[PDB]
Amino acid sequence: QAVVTQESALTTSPGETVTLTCRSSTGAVTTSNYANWVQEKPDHLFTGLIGGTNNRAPGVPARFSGSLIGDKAALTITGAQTEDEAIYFCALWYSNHWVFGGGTKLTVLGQPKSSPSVTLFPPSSEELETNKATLVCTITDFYPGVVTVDWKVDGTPVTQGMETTQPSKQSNNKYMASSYLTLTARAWERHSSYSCQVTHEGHTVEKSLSRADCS
Amino acid sequence: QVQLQQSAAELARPGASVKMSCKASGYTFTRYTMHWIKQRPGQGLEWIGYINPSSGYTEYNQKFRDKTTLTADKSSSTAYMQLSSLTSEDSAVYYCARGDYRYGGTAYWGQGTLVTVSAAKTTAPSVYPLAPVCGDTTGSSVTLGCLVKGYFPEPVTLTWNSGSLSSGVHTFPAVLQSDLYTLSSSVTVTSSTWPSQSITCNVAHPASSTKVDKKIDPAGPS
Repeated sequence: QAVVTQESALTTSPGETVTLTCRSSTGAVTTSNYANWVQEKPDHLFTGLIGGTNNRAPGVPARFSGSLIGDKAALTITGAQTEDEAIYFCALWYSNHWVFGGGTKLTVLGQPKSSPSVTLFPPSSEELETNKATLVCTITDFYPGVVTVDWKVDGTPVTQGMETTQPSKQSNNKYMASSYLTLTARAWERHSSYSCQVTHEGHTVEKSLSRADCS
Repeated sequence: QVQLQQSAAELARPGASVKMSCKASGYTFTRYTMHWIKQRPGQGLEWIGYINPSSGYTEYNQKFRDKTTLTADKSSSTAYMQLSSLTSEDSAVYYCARGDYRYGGTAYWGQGTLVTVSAAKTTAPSVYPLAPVCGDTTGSSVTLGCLVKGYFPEPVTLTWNSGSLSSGVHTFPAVLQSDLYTLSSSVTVTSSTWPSQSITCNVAHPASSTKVDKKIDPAGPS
């Protein structure tokens, strides 16, 4: 079917204007797609913002306005506020069904950007006694709240038995995430170097251990 | 004013059915439709279908039509959604939203109903202390951890030193690993504080009536 595409993330500052856009894979967006915009705030709080291209929902501030910009639908936030830091989804109507875009993660800087603090914990000997090993890579104090995480075992990318949390907002309004690598005890004993690498804003912060050394 | 109150979270076995409700208030129920939406992490958002309760007319996204039944009770301003033949794919948060032709979309959404599809049985977590295996050289501070492995269902609650130690704490959301939940928490303290002072991770799992108070001890001498 039709694919709806939005910018994946945007960064702005209080008082600035930001333009989010929404593309239809099938051709131009027109008023016959009745573009909707909806906001998602933490703990799955969803507020409808715009419908039918440019109808503002009751109780939504005026600084939100919907339009077409040539062949795309757009949401314009004029004089963005810190509480506008949220995910924005557009949805397009295709004759008898709605299709959602992927969402845009909007950051509205309420403080300077912050790189992640990474700590890598090795398996406890308690856990090893069970024949299982879990590495824990904790990732705190990053802003904007988006990171990707890559693991390496003896230098080689690891895909299997890896799970990462979605970022969540700390009380200081920076973000945190955690990632786990799960191995057997035999697999842990079989390799020497283990690396958790966190990429944020195109810069990588890395933490490593060897099970032989404190290097 | 306009509110959509969804029923509580559900746990269901593979193959079973659930039926959730969406109680509408603050408007004339017959003048609007009810839309439903599925959300899975990083899967984004899927439109399920809608019902027009004044006629009982429904429309489904073909993908959901076979296992999904939307109904409504006009007399109680409540919309229902029934998910059948449940698989792990149906684990998600589902929203109802009010459809309005004048607005041209869905202005108001419910708070969501989480559905977990799982064959897991109630299991107390194993709690593992995370000490440094290596001293940190530039580090004036130290970060300790607590791994809470293999429980079901959610939630657990985690405190440090029975609530006494709440500064520098980061308790993270759970991940699913081999069909049981795992989370962790870290606490950062100045190096002069630990291990001279004991630090204990206190984990409670109301489902299993189990509490575990694991002291974080350093690794043996090196």
